[PDB]
Amino acid sequence: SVALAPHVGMGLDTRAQTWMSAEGAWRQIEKVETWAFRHPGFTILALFLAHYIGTSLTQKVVIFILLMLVTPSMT
Amino acid sequence: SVALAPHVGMGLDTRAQTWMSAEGAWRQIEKVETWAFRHPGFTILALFLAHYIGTSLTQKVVIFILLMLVTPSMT
Amino acid sequence: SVALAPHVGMGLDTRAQTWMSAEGAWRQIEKVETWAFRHPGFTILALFLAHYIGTSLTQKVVIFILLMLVTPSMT
Amino acid sequence: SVALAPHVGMGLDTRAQTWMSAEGAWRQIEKVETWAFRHPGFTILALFLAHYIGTSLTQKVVIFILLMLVTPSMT
Amino acid sequence: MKNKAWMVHRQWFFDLPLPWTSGATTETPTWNKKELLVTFKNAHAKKQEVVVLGSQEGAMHTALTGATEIQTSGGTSIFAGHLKCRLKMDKLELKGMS
Amino acid sequence: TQLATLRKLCIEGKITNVTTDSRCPTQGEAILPEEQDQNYVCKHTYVDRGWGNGCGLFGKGSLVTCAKFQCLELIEGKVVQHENLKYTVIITVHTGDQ
Amino acid sequence: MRCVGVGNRDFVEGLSGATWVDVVLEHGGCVTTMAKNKPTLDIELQKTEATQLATLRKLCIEGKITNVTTDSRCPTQGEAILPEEQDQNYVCKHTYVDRGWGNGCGLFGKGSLVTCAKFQCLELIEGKVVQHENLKYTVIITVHTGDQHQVGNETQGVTAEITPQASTVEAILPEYGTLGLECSPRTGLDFNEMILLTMKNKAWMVHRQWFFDLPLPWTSGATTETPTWNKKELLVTFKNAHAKKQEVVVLGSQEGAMHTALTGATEIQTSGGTSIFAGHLKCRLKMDKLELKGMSYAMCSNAFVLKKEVSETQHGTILIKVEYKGEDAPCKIPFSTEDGQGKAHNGRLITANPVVTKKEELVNIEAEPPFGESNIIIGIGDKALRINWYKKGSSIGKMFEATARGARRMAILGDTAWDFGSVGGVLNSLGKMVHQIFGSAYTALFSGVSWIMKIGIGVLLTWIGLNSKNTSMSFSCIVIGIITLYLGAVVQA
Amino acid sequence: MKNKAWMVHRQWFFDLPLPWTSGATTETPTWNKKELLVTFKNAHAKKQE
Amino acid sequence: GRLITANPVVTKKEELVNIEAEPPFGESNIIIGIGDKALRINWYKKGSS
Ligand SMILES: *[C@@H]1O[C@H](CO)[C@@H](O[C@@H]2O[C@H](CO)[C@@H](O)[C@H](O)[C@H]2NC(C)=O)[C@H](O)[C@H]1NC(C)=O
Ligand SMILES: *[C@@H]1O[C@H](CO)[C@@H](O[C@@H]2O[C@H](CO)[C@@H](O)[C@H](O)[C@H]2NC(C)=O)[C@H](O)[C@H]1NC(C)=O
Ligand SMILES: *[C@@H]1O[C@H](CO)[C@@H](O[C@@H]2O[C@H](CO)[C@@H](O)[C@H](O)[C@H]2NC(C)=O)[C@H](O)[C@H]1NC(C)=O
Repeated sequence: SVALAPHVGMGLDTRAQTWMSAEGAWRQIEKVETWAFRHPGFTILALFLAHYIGTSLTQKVVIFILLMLVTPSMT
Repeated sequence: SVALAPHVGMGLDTRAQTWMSAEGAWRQIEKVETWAFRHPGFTILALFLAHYIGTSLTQKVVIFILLMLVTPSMT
Repeated sequence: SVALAPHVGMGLDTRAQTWMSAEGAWRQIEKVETWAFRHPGFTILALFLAHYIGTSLTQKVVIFILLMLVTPSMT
Repeated sequence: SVALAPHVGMGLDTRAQTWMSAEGAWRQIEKVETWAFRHPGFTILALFLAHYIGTSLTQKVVIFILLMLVTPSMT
Repeated sequence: MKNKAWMVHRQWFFDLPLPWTSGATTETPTWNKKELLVTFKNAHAKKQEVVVLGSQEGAMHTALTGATEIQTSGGTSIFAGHLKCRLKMDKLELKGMS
Repeated sequence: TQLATLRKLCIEGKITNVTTDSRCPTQGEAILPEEQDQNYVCKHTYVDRGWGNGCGLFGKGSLVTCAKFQCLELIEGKVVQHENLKYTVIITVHTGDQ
Repeated sequence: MRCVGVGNRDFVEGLSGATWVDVVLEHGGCVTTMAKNKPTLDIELQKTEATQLATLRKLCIEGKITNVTTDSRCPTQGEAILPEEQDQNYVCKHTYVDRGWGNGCGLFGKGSLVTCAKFQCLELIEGKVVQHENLKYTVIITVHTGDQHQVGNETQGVTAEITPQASTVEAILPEYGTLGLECSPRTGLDFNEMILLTMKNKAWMVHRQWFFDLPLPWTSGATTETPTWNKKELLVTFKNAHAKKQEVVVLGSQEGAMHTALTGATEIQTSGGTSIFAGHLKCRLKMDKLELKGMSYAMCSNAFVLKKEVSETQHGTILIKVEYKGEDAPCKIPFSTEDGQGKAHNGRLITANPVVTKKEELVNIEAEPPFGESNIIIGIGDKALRINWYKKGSSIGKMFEATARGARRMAILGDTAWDFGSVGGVLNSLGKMVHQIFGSAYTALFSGVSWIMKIGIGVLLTWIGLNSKNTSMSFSCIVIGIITLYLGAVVQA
Repeated sequence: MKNKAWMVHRQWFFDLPLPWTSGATTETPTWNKKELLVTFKNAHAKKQE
Repeated sequence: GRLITANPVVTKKEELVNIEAEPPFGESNIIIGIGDKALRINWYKKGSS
């Protein structure tokens, strides 16, 4: 839909506050947190996938974080 | 917003077509493709990040795909 | 009496709701948090004191947390 | 309440004696002593915790003092 | 919605960033979390102006994707359901056996 | 047969009665008497004040602007009591009619 | 418009040569130019308005649907056709449904079905690009004369119109000479790659390529009586139900979803003729012809009296309100800043020539005091009024504050910020060039990255740098990660 | 308080939890954060006081 | 900045004359007069060499 492609990250940055800067700064984080806390089961699956693909701890953490962020956002 | 949390992946699945099944099945993929083709520069950055974190090719591909999916969707 | 010694530690307890349980549960932690926010330099001082006395991370962490809990409360 | 956050330590010292200096100088110490006297067993518990967390004698005594100070004031 | 109902899982309708009410059929409602609609723009940090964000009808319609629709004409009639009737055919005779 | 309304979100919103109170930078948070009114929705912001704004002390001062809120349209979620359902099974006879 | 206490006033001092200073004017905040033996000026870009707008494309947000039709075919007979598919007014999709002797078909199976319905948009959004040479930059230039009423007064100043047709404008200041503005209206915000849509009485400034990528049905925007909507399938939704019949309904008003999708896009005024706020201009100030008012007056021989308590601006600058009780009305205000325990003249005026114009009139004197306790004398003789003040903070504090302010200025402005207050300079130009190259390279990489995703990538880059054995690569990754964290923490102003 | 006055640090004064209003000499004002001087207790789970 | 139209001569002084010029890739101010009455056109040519 239209809301799925916000006008963020574009090259037009000025002094004045953008439209819904304060509200739109944390909406993605809030929705990710709500989905994660409403589907706690997927946390262990993400941990499992990260652990059997990340050879080092840094790779494990990167893959786990990316899986945690992508799945609610693809919802 | 409201549209950022679609009613998908829930446990209520029946025979009848859901509301906007055909339209809503591919909206995320379409928006990811549009963002990727409108910001081709980020592709090489994602490749760079995947290559300096993925020891094996499978880890490289997983990290690259996850970075490609997450960044437009967090937009 | 003075609020410094509330009747929270006595062994007597029951099924019924205690007087001002909802507030008194988190009153002390709220005071500690607001004191910490008001005076952030003592965080640095406690970090230094814990780092120069705690050989192990357990020792340093316990000293830091105890020292950050005493000063707002012993004031 | 408001009595738990006294106006102590704020940089407004003057030559004139402050309000309730004599009492408020020692109210905290009196509270700690009366709690440590009405609940002797916590002295044993704090000695155990300090012994099993304090490698050196100075660390042991610091942990023991901090434990016997935080708990009366966290009541 | 408005003349278009849907069947939604319970815990999602409790997680919609829209201001709710008790639903007590009260004359004057008390909207909770009203900050979701109204947006407060501080402009150039010299004055604050408040405006409504607009009709959430399209965004809600989008957010309802994957949710089975339902008839609401007259009394509600839930289609898209399943039942587990067990058929006991003890007493079924045939017409023309004679 | 019968539906019990459990919670009613709203989708559109109209805003009226915009108010605003300001304080000088050091004087602290600004308060409108209408914050305690559940009808109004509002947020505190910090703006710059000075001799051009009527304040005697330069700096950033607090500011809160409270405005009325009512929802023109609403969405009306209404749970179904699990024992007021009516499953209508239609059973043909497969008689070989024309 | 003589802003003091705006908190973004951005003092600019000095002149390269031939008496001109290059400055960049932004909507939020002023610039304060105080050269030697020139009147000080508090200049800013007041508003930019587009005189005439050309509508380029008009999406629609609501939609009404009428004249629903439907044609069906038996399973093997192929695709169904309505005569109205070729009509651009109607929107429709083919679906497969089951047919049989109960549906009138003689052959069982799944048959094609198409249902075409009329479409018209009740409300529309009306994106309308701005011609880059019909702009009008209105720079308001105060004189900072020390009047009684202008301390933060936003209605007093001199107005100069800056357009690409006539960029260089000499704004005649009253009794202070003619300031020379050599401006550059063509390099501000790149309005060519912006579309400035209007919604309904609420316009916004949007980057060009995003308004072309909105999943809403558009039009040509030709002000035609009957429009031809393209990609109408985005609004209307076709539900095949239980694969036995197809029903079409409108998806509803996209106003809230579009309002959400406009987050991060700077708003804009649309009352009357459009007036673009939130812009920046690069006017270069040529102060050849700026004279002072009272250079020919004498010195005041009588005392002064404070009429309002002195206060400190967010930038450490004090303001003084004195009234001169003396008979020689045209005069000069003696002003010496005596330091603490020493008579060192360490504090300097920000009002070029503090002048009393009338006996009754009050005068506002602006002066930057030293970072320590410092008395200030406003009069002559032993009966001179002496203002005592204690400005708090240290010179290291001002250095850190200025560094952070410049970093922010470079964040919003980019390469153009190198030209702010840039009196000529040859090393400065080289820094601007290298920053241009690196900024283009960075903007190519990090375009379209979010508030949090920028911080995440910055943290990842920093971690990669810390664990990179290659010293050059490690240093590069750490340096780029730190600035990426900064940009992520400052983005979306 | 009544006939007694004190010098208190302004930040501490703003921090101390008590219901407060604009102080605009208006009879019957509205007290922000007035929940600090009321406590609601459940008689087990039957009722509210 | 080069000048494509080789010699911009005004033939009649009543018929308006048009000139084609090639500006530099940076911002450039074009002057079509002798004194301070000179018409000054500034153009910003976006691009790179
Ligand atoms: C909120 O605003 C409305 C209108 O904007 C105010 O209505 C006024 O009501 C009084 C009598 O109740 C009339 O005499 C005025 O003419 C109305 N104002 C108009 C029509 O502009 C209302 O008083 C405001 N305040 C509240 C609390 O509702
Ligand atoms: C589309 O539908 C409208 C109404 O739904 C049709 O309008 C009819 O128009 C004729 C004359 O033009 C009237 O005699 C009818 O009474 C109208 N129908 C009504 C009012 O229901 C229209 O003909 C349909 N087709 C087109 C191509 O517009
Ligand atoms: C800003 O400047 C204007 C004009 O200099 C001031 O308007 C003057 O106000 C005084 C008294 O307040 C009057 O005696 C003058 O006649 C006014 N001049 C006008 C209206 O042209 C104004 O007061 C200043 N301050 C503010 C806050 O606007």
